Parts: sequence; structure tokens; C-alpha cells
Amino acid sequence: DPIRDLLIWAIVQNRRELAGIIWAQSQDCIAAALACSKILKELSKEEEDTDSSEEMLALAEEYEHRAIGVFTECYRKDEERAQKLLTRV
Amino acid sequence: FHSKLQKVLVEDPERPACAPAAPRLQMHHVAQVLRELLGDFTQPLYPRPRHNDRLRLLLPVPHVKLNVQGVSLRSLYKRSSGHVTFTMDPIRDLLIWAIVQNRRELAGIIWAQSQDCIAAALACSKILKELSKEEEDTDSSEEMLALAEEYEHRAIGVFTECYRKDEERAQKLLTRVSEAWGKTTCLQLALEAKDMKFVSHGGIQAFLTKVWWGQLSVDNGLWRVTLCMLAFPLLLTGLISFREKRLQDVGTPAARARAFFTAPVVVFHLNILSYFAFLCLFAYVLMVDFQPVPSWCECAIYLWLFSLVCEEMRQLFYDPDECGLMKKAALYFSDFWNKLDVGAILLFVAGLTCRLIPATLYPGRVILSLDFILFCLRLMHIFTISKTLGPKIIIVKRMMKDVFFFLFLLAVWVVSFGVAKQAILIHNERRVDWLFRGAVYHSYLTIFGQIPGYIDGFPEWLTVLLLCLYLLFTNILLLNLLIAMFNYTFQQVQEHTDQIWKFQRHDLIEEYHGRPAAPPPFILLSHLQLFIKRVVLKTPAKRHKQLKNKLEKNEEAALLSWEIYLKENYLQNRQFQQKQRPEQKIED
Amino acid sequence: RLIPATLYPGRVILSLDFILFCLRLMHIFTISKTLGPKIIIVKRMMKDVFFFLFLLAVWVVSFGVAKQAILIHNERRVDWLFRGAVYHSYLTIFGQIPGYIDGFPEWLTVLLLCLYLLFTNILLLNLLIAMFNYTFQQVQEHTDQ
Ligand SMILES: [Ca+2]
Repeated sequence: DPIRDLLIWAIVQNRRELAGIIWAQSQDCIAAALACSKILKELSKEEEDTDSSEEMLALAEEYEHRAIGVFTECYRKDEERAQKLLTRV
Repeated sequence: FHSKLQKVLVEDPERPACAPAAPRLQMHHVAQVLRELLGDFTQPLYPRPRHNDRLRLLLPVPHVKLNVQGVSLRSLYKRSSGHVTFTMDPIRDLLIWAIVQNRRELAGIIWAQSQDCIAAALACSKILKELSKEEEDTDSSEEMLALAEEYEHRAIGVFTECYRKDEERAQKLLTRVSEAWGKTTCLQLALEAKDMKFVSHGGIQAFLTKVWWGQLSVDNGLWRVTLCMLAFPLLLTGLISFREKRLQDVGTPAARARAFFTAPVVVFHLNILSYFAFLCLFAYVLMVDFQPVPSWCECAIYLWLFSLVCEEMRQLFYDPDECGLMKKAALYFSDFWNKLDVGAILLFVAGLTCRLIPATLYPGRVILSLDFILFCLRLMHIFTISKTLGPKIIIVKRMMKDVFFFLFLLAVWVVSFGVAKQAILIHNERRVDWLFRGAVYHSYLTIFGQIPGYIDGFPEWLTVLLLCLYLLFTNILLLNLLIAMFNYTFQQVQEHTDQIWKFQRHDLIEEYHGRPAAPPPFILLSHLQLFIKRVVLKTPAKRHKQLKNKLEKNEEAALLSWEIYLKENYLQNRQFQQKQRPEQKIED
Repeated sequence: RLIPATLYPGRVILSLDFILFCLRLMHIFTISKTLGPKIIIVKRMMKDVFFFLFLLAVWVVSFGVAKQAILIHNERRVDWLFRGAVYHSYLTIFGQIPGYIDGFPEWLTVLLLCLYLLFTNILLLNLLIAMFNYTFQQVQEHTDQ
């Protein structure tokens, strides 16, 4: 599938628009955002050390905001399948 | 600034030139008004003597026929000394003129076309912070401090854009001498500007990390360098390898030893070793060798004590300049640590003299024992190395410097303990008071709480209940002061104690780096090389150990054009951000 | 203990291992609703002051040596057998100086021993509140995370 790997390609490249633009049509709604957040936080903790680390940490925790938003709207509806969602393989 | 100019013009005028006080505006007056705002910098563009003679150019002087006074090139005089078209460069001095005058626009307007991109901003920041700390005291000090730290923001911005491109020349940038700014390697001037954010901009971390390790690359751990240095042939085994071994530069074990010993980190752990070893040796020689005659252990402890005296000796001559020996050395030694440095030697000398005096044969040992506590202070004074304990050690340094007067408050207040408890019995001012108990001085307390009741076999308990309650009150009035003074600088320190850490690290290393690589066991070679060489010269002229480099003309121009180009890149980006904040939107 | 040289010291050595298990005692007790988050807080603070631990321990080494500077050391002597200086068990100087054999200057340096203890409260107890007071905001609601 293209989108799952294109998010991986775009996230390590550190932009605003492209990541969300690609995600807007992601088949895997929840796990891709979590994977992008993890990769991006690791890149934060590796090495930039000035002028970018805090901004792209804010972008990471924005991906956590957005994962919380999608989990909110999937807990709006269909609670049963909502809890079985949390074992996505 | 204008008041300072009037003062400097009235400090060194002459009588006949102009009546009230106005002989001329020369390099002298600007030179002093700068030297009161700087340290060891250079005097610009015309020293006094014959090669660049500006001595008597305030009265008529003899003409060419003597060829010794004036210009000695033109035989005509036109009531003027001439006109040099370009002094050195206009912008560097026009920033200096504008900054002391306290405006927003003009300083940046002039800087936008500065040839010297980085050093001029640092110099302006330093001068402006000194003017802040001198005297305005209301309505301006904080605003122009904000302007100063804005110049630090802007220096960080230009350093950002020069670390965007050409990393190699970017790190070699940080030794900018310019041959016109009082070189300062572009860092001594920077560190004199006190660098709130400047000393933590990434590239400077790489810089101070690669200069902290001389001939010592990556893949070395804090726990693993101790094994490398302690186990001496072990470095040649399959342990951590260096670029010398990687490039096969280790052709001789002697070469390996020379490369290792000259590493800066080696001398630090060496003085960590030798100082505690000398403390243990002092204990050993006090403990057994209580012989006034010079014995083996007596001379052994004399050796390293004399070596430490020689090191503090050398630091004391290096402290002042070539002319003022007493003044600035005493100014630096007015600090409590340096005063204790003097005291550690003076008390030892006094104790030795007292011990040689038959009156105090026995008290001499007790007096000499007290000097060890001073060395205990150096123990945690020098231990600014640990990654997590080190910043806390800077914190304890500053807090004890702050509560240096709470120390005396506590000590003087306690004087009302022994006197208050001893008010029951009659004093002995001209009596047999001394010999076994009297009241104060040093050793035989048996009232530690162990009152000697062994001879024994509504009212009376509560004032001695209130002795311990008054101790609880001591916890009230005094332990409160500790947390109180700590809780004034309690915010965002965990992340911004790194700035203070790096700053005292560099301040310490700037003068502690000029220490020989020869270990104390092998200090006799350096002694025979330099200490007997001293006497033939009035002033020691050894090569000064610094990280500065001499710049050639072609590399100077090739760099300077590059900083100018990246400065243009920074300026256009700057405009892009000045579009962004909503203030421009609202006035638009 | 099986070695005949340390038949008796083996029991003393084995007794020390119990303190390590004492650590697991409060390491595993992360269950209580209100004490549990505070136990995570104590876990992180002790992990942080793991080096203050060694600072405090090494600094104290200047207590017994400083008090014992009056008398001559015994490095190759009969030093051990009943008192010598350091290791484990027979302290009778808990403040109970054995004066039972007994029957302007001299009080204040041993006044300053307790004053120096107050100074220990100065240099060191400050570190506790100091390191705690760096993560002191909005924890009560965000220590749940
Ligand atoms: Ca001092």
C-alpha cells in the first residue's frame, strides 16, 4: 500500500503540510499516526539541539492530539468494536 | 557616556592648549573610555613612539630639516596634520559610536552592511551590558538589557546560518582575530559579554567537546576512560583505539605515552589524584614524622607543598599585567577563595614559626592541624566535572558565596551559648583560668550531652527543656534561611543550569588549561626547563597556551565574503519573520 | 562462610544482603491509589539523587578521620581486634562517651561539631527540596499519566 510508507518517507523529512496531506486518505487510521509520532520523537531525541527540536516536538504531540481526536470519534460510535480496535495488528 | 567623555578629557588635559579644559580629541580619550569598558585589548591605529609619532602635534614643531619630528615628508604646514581617508574601516567604529547612544534603529541600520559580521555584534553587546550595569537605574535598564539579549539573539541567528553551510569553516570561524578588534579569538570578547544563550548553540558544544579531548575521539565512555588511563600498557591492547592507532601513527610506545599525557583531560584527573595523595601524605607526615629535624618524610611532604606553592606562585604572577602588580592582583585576590589561598600559606608559615618557637612547641601541631580544613574546601571547589552532580556543585558554590554572611551571623549568634550556660559561675580573667577547662578554645569537651554525673551516686525542669526547644527555634530562624535563599532562583534551572555550567567550565578552563602535561612525578624536567630559565629574564616570555590561530589574507577575505553572504541570507529571512507576528498585521 | 578463615564474619556478610531485598519491598509496592503516585515520585527522585547518595557518603568520610586525627594511626599494628576505626558493629560513641572511668578556653569546636551538623542540614537537605522543586507544577492531575 502506498500511504503507509509515504507517511514514513515524509515524516523523517520534517514538514507541516505534506504529512497531514498524505494522511488525510490513510487506510490505517490509528497505527500510522502512532508510528509517525514514535519515529519523529526518536528523531527529536537524536540530534537537532537548536531551533527545531521544540517545534517538531510540538508537532509530535499534535499527532498525539490527532490520535486522541480519532479515538474520540471512534468512541463516539460503536463502543464494542471501539475497544476491539485497540488490538490492531 | 558623554559625562564619561568630559571626565576623561579633564583627567588628562594640558594647560596652554585651551583654557577651561579642551586640548584636543585624540586616541587617548577614546582609548581610556574604551579601556574602562574592556580588558586587555589593543590600542588603535597610532601608538606614541617615533615610528607613528603623535606626541607634539598640539604646538608648532620643527620642519623637515631635522627629520625627527612631525611627518618629515611634506615641508609645508597648513594649520592641520593632514587627513587619512580611511582609518581602518567606518562601520566597525560607527557601531561603537551608535551603541553607547542608546537607540533602536541606527545600530541595526549601520550593522546591516558590516564587514565583520560576528565580532562587532559581540563587542556591542559587551559594551552595552557594561553601560547597563553602570548607571541608569530606572526606566531604561531593562529595556536596553532586552536590546542586548536581542543582539545575542541576532548573533545566534548569524551563527545558525553559518552552521547551516560549510561546517569546517564554520568551526574555524570561532577564532576570528580580525587584527583590528583586540582579537580575543572572537570568544574571549564573547565570554566577557557573559553569553546567556550564546554558549549553547550546538556547534559550540561540538567545539568545546572536541577541544576538551586532545587526540581522543568518539566511542569513549566516562566509566571506560578511567580504565584506559589507570592501566598503563592496557591502552595498547584491543581496548578503545584512537585515530593514531587507526591511522597507524602509533609507531612507538613512547609516542603513545606522549600523545596520551598531552591530552587536556589527563592533567585534570592527574590533579584530582595528586591533590588527594598530597592530603594523605600530609596525614602520614603529621601522624608519624613529628620531628623538627629534616627527615625523609619531612622533606617528602616539603617537596609537594613547595610545588603547590610554586603553582600558586605562578598563578599569582600571571594574575596581573606587566605594569600594575599590586592593584589588579589584589582586586582579584579580594575574592574569598583567593583570600583563603593566601591564608593557606600564611597560616602554615605562622604555625611553623610558632612550632620552632619554644613557647608553643605543643600548640604548633594543633595550629598546623587546622590548615587542613582549608584544603578540604579546595576538595569540593575543584570537583566541577560530574555530569549531574557538577551543576549542583555550581549551585552549592553560589549558595555558599551568598550565605557567606549568614555564616558569620550563625557563628556570632552562637557565642551566646557557652556564655549563657556559663553565667552561673564566676569568670576568671586574671586567674588560673586556662589550664584544664577554662571556657572556649579547642579540644576537651566532655559536655557533649554526657554530663559527668558519675560523682553523684513544682519547680525544676523546663528551662533545660527550653534549651532543646531553643534548638528547635534555631531550626526556625536559621534553617528557614537555607530554603529561603534557594527559593529565589528556583525556576527553569534544570534546563538552564546547563548555560551556567558551560560558562564556568569555559571560564575555569581558560586559565587552568595553561598547565604542563608533565605529571608531578615527572615535574623535575619541566622545572629544569623553565624555572631556572626564569631568572635570566625579567618577565617569563614562554609561548602562551591558547587555541587562537594566525589568519592569512586570502583565507581572511574568503571567509569574510562568506559571512557577508550568509548575513544577507539571514537578513532576508529576518524580514520574512518580521512579516509574521500579528503586530505588523494590525498596523497593516 | 564455608571457608574456615571467615566462619564468623560470613554471617555478618550474609546479613547485609537483606538490605537489598528491603529495596525491592518499596520497589514493588506500586498499587495504592494515593500512595502509589507518590511511590513513583520517590522512585524517580532516588534515581535522580543516586549521585547525591555518593556525594553524601564520600563527604562523611571526613567525620571519623577528622575526629580520629588526635591519635596515631595503626597501619601495620594490632589495629584491628577490638576498636580500630571503621567497619561494622561496636559503636559506643553514639553520643555516650565512656566517662564512667573519670569519676577562657575549651568548649566551642565541639559546639561547632553540632553547628557543622546544622551546616549539613544547610548544604544537603537543601538539595532534596531543590531537586523536587523542578517538577512541581500540575503534577497532582498529571501524575496520573
Ligand atoms: Ca572567591
